[PDB]
Amino acid sequence: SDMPVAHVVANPQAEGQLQWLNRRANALLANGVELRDNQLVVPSEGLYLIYSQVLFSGQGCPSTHVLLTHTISRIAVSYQTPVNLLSAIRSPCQANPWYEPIYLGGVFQLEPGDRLSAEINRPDYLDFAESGQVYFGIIAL
Amino acid sequence: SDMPVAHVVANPQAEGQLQWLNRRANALLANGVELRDNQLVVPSEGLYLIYSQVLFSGQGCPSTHVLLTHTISRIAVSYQTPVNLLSAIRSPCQANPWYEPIYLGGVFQLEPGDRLSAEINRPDYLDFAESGQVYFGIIAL
Amino acid sequence: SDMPVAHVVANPQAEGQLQWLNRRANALLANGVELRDNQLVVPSEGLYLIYSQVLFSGQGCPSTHVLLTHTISRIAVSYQTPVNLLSAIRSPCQANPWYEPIYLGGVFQLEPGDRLSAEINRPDYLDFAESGQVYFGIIAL
Amino acid sequence: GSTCRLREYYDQTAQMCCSKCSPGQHAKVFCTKTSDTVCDSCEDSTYTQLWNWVPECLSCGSRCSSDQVETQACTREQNRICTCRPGWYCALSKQEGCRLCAPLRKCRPGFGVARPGTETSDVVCKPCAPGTFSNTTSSTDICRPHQICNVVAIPGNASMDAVC
Amino acid sequence: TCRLREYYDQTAQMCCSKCSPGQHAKVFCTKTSDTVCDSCEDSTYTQLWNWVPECLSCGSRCSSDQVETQACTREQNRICTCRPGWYCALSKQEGCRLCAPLRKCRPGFGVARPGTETSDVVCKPCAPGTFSNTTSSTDICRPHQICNVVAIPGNASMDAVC
Amino acid sequence: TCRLREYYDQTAQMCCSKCSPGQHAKVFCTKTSDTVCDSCEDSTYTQLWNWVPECLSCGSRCSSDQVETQACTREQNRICTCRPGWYCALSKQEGCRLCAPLRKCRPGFGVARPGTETSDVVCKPCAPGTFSNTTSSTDICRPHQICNVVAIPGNASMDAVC
Ligand SMILES: [Co+2]
Ligand SMILES: [Co+2]
Ligand SMILES: [Co+2]
Repeated sequence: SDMPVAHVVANPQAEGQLQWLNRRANALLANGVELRDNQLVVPSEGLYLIYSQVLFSGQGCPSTHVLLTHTISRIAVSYQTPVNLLSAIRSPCQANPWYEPIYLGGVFQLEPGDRLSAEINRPDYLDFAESGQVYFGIIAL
Repeated sequence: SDMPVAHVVANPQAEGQLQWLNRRANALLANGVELRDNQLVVPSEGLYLIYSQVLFSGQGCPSTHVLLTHTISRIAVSYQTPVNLLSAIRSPCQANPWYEPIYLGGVFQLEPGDRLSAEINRPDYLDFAESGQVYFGIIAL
Repeated sequence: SDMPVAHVVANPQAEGQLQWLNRRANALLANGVELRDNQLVVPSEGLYLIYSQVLFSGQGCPSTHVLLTHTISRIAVSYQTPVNLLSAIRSPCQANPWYEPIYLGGVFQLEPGDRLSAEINRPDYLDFAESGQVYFGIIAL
Repeated sequence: GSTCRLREYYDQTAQMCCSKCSPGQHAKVFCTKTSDTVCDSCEDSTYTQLWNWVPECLSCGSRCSSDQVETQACTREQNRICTCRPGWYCALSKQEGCRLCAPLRKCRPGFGVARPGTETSDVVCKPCAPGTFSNTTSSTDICRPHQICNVVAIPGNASMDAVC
Repeated sequence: TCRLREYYDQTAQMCCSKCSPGQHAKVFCTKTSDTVCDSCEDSTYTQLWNWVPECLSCGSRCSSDQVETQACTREQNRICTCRPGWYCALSKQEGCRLCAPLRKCRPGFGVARPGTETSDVVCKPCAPGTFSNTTSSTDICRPHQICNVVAIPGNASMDAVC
Repeated sequence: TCRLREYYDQTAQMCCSKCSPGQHAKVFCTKTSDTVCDSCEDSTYTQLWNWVPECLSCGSRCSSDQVETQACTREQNRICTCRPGWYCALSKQEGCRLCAPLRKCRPGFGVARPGTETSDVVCKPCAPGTFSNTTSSTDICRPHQICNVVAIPGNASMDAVC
């Protein structure tokens, strides 16, 4: 179709950080949607479905209370600062392995030039072992 | 678009309870979808994407088994009782803080007058600290 | 509408395994989408929304660190082997009951003949108590 | 208009009243301008408990979990309901029936059963009003009055009976 | 191109006024009329000039062990802060979300790094020649008493005797 | 129906060339031109004769306590296996995702069955007449030394004495 669509995945080699890639099998960047500075750029006005998942993991639980946070934020032309659209928090700890999925998803009205970021607080806990564990995407409805 | 849409969010002030609002930035209630008695009223027949996130949090773990549930139920004109469309449960405990997000989303056929509600068993564990953490949405595909 | 669509659910009477069903209230399988050998069969080329949710529940935690994995995988005609599109893992154990939700969803471009399957490593931990807890669905956008 | 008989709804596609299907069956073929609704009985482990026009019947929940008793069979017109057996209460309620069952709490030595346990509420435990005791860990035994005596050797506490 | 405090509404094919901080766009400009701006109602706000349909929700009230150092107004979001002796375990977009009591360094341990209002105290074992005989989130490993003739050597936990 | 190494393109309506492992489809065929294939770039691959738009991402580096038994190439993904003395806790589509240590069968129990492949060791109590005074992941319940004259009897923790 000709609907602005995006399903970028995390770079499996860029460990310690979360870099979105589009040039992969089963990934999408099309019909006007751009990936600049690791954010997604909206081509046209409309109602967009916006979703994202991250996956954290660890070998054990550090001396502290570990708090994982995943947040899709929006900078609107009509309001230029990241504003939280979708946000969640998870806590694996309170030497066995632990895994922590977080999924964000919702429908939003976006204007042309709006940029969408999908950030996390602890890039050092991401898990890129397999494909489809970490992703960020939008589609114009 | 002229398609019925809705993305309501939790009233950050109404602590203790879960009241959906729409008159907020990045919130949607348009094209026939009404918000009556804290529920979304489908304006027309058609396939719908239904979704909702809630975020629980607590400081400690009281009893040996605190259980949190999250449900989107349908009251269909064609079948007038709450029927569970989407449902998840979660168990934070078995004084470090804990966070628990639940996500529900799927595609359902709906008729004009159908009622949708997104309810929890423990509003007292609802977290409205930040925006984008608790929401309820439907869009006509 | 005339768009390919499926929202299939878990057979509660098939304890110990995951068998998707469509002949149910608030379930969908229409407009070309086939269900063969427990997998969804895409009718036509296009952008699809793919989602799924499973619910795990156990009474207690065995002497082994239990891990729960959920994966929607694709067998493209253009690439005939299972390839993970969306996936997550969870860890309930690190006799009080535990419940573990997992949601997976994203927009993907599919081609006619593509097979989609939603699997889990531990069917014996699936929960079918109520409806809307285990489902798997797609819809052409 | 749009005012129809009982056991009839207004099908907007057909612009006319249409008969509903009965508890125990679903709509198989919808209303047309010519013919009426075509209903069919629910099949394997499925049901409908209201007059309806749903395309298919609801799913009977899974079988009852351990320490549960099925107090209502899944039929064509009703869902399976599971209840806790005596001595257990319902920790987590379900749309109808019990999802999770738990053992009734025990009132330790010194504490007497305040109020018994139903199938929806555990047992409440709390010490005894001065002049009573319980040297028993029970989910049923209540605070009993101290022994009565001429010679109050050792005074009674809520945990032991008075001595004479 | 439009003036600062104005924007080009793609629909009306013209420049229109923006709404000031503290208010939002009730009605969007047309070909014949300019934008209509309404102040932000209860528990809601906007901090920049804009053209948003409704204002942003102020954050819920501060959790316990927190102190409100900025009030939610039509122009700014609430901000919660950690009281002294506490650090911020989790930073909110603007302010603190989760507060935590500063770590204490047991006897035989001392403060290697003090307590930032965004970082917990870091403890470190008292290096030989120093000692800490107190459980404190501030006290460091002080040096042993020096002497002519040492009776008891003195360890990480107790001073030297002479 | 098409030749091998060819597929039927729904759009072009004809048999077009498939790309080889190590390359992906850069340009799809038409009534005029055949498939334009292209090499997979950095850390990317395709193991089958395909016609995908881009290549599959190679997995990340193998984790701690794991060995890479197969390098990410253009024609195959990276495979990770457990070092000797370990087993696979969580399988991957290919290889192993999480490694764990083989269980140790303590004094009193013996190694029923091993499996340094993809299954933990199976511990079992020693049946009367056998024992194991060893916390090993290999050793098994060896039969008691039945002496000519029994001094100290036999338990599942120690051998008989003569
Ligand atoms: Co039937
Ligand atoms: Co207003
Ligand atoms: Co290329």
